[PDB]
Amino acid sequence: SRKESYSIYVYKVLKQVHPDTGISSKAMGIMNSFVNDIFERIAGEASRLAHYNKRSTITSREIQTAVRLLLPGELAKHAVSEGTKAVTKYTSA
Amino acid sequence: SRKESYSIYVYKVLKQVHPDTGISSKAMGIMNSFVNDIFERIAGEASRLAHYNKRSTITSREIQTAVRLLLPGELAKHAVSEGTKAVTKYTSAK
Amino acid sequence: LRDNIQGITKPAIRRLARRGGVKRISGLIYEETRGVLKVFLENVIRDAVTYTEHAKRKTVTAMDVVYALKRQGRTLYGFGG
Amino acid sequence: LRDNIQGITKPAIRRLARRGGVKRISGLIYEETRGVLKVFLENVIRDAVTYTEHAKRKTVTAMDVVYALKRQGRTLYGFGG
Amino acid sequence: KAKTRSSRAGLQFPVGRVHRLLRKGNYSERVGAGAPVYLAAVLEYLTAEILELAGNAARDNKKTRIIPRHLQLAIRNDEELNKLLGRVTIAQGGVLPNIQAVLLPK
Amino acid sequence: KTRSSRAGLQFPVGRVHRLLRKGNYSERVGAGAPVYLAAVLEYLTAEILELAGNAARDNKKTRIIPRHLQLAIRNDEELNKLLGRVTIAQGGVLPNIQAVLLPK
Amino acid sequence: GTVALREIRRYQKSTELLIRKLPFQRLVREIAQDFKTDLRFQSAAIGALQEASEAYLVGLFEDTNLCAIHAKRVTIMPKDIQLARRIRGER
Amino acid sequence: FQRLVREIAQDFKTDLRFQSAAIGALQEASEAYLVGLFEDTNLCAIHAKRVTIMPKDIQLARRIRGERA
DNA sequence: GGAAAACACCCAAGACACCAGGCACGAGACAGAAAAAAACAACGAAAACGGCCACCACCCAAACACACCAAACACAAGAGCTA
DNA sequence: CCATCTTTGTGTTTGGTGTGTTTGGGTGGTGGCCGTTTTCGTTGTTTTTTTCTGTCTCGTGCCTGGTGTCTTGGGTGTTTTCC
Repeated sequence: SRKESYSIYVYKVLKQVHPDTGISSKAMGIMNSFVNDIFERIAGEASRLAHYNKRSTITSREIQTAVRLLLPGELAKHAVSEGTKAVTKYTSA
Repeated sequence: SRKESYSIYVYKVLKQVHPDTGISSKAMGIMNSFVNDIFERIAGEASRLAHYNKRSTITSREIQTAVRLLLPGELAKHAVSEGTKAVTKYTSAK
Repeated sequence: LRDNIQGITKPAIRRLARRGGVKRISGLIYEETRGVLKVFLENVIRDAVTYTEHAKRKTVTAMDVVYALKRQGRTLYGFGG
Repeated sequence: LRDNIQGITKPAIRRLARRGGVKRISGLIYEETRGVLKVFLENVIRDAVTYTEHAKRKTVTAMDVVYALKRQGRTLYGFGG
Repeated sequence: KAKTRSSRAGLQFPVGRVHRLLRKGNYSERVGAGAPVYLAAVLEYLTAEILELAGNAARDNKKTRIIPRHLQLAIRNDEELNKLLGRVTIAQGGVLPNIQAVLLPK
Repeated sequence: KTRSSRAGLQFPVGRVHRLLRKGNYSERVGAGAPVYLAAVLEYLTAEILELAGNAARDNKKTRIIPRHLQLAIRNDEELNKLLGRVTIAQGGVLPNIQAVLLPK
Repeated sequence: GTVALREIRRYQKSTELLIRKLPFQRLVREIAQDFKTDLRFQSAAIGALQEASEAYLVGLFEDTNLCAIHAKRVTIMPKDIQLARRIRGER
Repeated sequence: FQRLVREIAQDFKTDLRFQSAAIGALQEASEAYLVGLFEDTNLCAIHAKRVTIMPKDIQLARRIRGERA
């Protein structure tokens, strides 16, 4: 049928970090579930923040603060830096 | 900008169940927080469960199933029975 | 079906304890472990069967069981979601 | 404000342990209770601070605190939640 | 005369208010008619049970004022209510009196 | 032409934007939110796949197995702190014996 | 004592399921029967139930081993089971 | 306790005013957490055939609760 | 149809439980010390509200290429036996 | 435990298409900004108060050594019941 998956993009980042390493289908499903879970957590918390401040728009800010809210330690800092760099690279292109 | 609250209805049901007992303003705040929290829990579970079945409507069935999912034990059965009684009473009138 | 929980054999409980790093096992551990497993299975199966009943289905699918364990704070990776 | 972790005095933490039904108190436990209280306060204060910073405010209100606590599965009733 | 839905269904809780909060609380584009009635009935039953047990617990304490202490007593002394409200802390509720059996002297 | 190429990302920005729009979170979604979310997802998946590839290399294996993913998750303080309440199917447990139980 | 450490090392290095499939399947069907009759079951749901129950039991046994270690013992007891369950919050 | 809360909050960003209700909520949450932890630690001490709680019971209670990794 | 594994039975060995003893360490009370608490006033950073004004995202409509299915052949490491 | 000859079944790549992502323009309002008010949060001073800190004596709870026994562990052959 038409089921969506993150297979191609995970393959791209895998060959980016490890060109000579493969991955099993069960691990592929695990990666898809992980990406979906993290997406759901961040998006739901960002929506909750938007609901708190009586706002109707999700911008980069609430996503950033959700990232700091969820991810612990250095992880969150590096994710915030990477997202900010992606945002300015998109805006300057 | 008068913030809404459930104070009057909580006082009404308390006077219904205990005519000779009053309630402190702090206990009113706790009861308001409890009612609000239960509202958010049931509404969020119903919205999720509706999103699972690709449905756009929260009906009495979704609320009933959320109540069965959340409330533990006899509380669920009593709440479901009284809710069904309320629904059929509303449907029998207009 | 009558008295089937005893089908979870004593060496199976031994292997599960060995996975957890347990060196010595008392003889009364097995019945309590069986009771705990029964309670956990009942708790998960109740929510899973409620999810099936709401959807007007007659078969329990993997997605319902995943959703139900996730609702119990026991999120499962590898079976959809 | 300089090292006021000692403000959580020994009779106070003794009272807190006493409410839990504890009869005897070791002499070395007080630093451990101060440490775990510092850790818990650190986490909740951090979450409240970033909640306030997202709201473009300079004063932490009770709503941010109750929100942060409820997000950690420690829902508090009675403060406008 | 435009009769309220609460009076039509025989409820004390406001059907219109919970309907508005469900419609405005970003769940789904459209909301069925029976859902606010059902939710208000469930909320009514729960607050009736909690307030009943709290009034009874106050009555054993020879008090006419419901305080957070009586609410905490009512919640923690009922098994299913303790199961439902497991992860909540009642402000100014205190702790139930519990002393262990082997903790006591002989 | 694609927003992913403009943002220098491999994850599909349009897919995240569509999921946010039809996911019933808010009425409107800004342009920077899907880019930020895609960047966060890519960084997290790159980190966990890097640790999984390191674990697979240490185990002399060429295909990543869910065992390797379990090892990579449990050997990282930040990742297992994030994923404390997650049980990996066919992942097993981390090998750990207590100090006092070893023989004498 | 030696074969205890051999079993610990073997099972902690292995990844296959340790609960036998058919008794667990019959147990799941027997438990689910008393909630609703004529119930069908997908195989993947049974496998997910088996994996989740095995992970939960492994975690419970690890915490129970910690409790047994606390009392200067090496043998786990039922009182360790209810101590771990009580502290973890199950009833 | 208010000074301690201000000391912890100072480490992230200064000039942060703290409403009395926020400080009271923080105090109530901290007392509830400490009372629950001491109940669990008393259970741990009772399990080890002791009536005096030790820091090792605190660490074990936090370990099994999942708060400490 | 097939075969790997639970299960009953019999010896053995060693950790748990109880007793006894000793030590040390919190508990209890008196005395001295601290500073928390309540009342009260001042200054002002900043929060809530209001009014204005504009850039940003939704909506329709047309278009084309990335991502899906079908289908093909490759090759990682699992099977048993060696050392 | 790793290693090699041989198997295999599942990972990887490639063609066709259709659906989903991309471009163009137009509208309406959500939200950014500024300015004013005024509530409340902090910071400072004084007295009563009550608790906190320190020191001395000592009662009993925690820790350690010895015995033994009974409880569990190990090996074996079989049937059976899971695959």
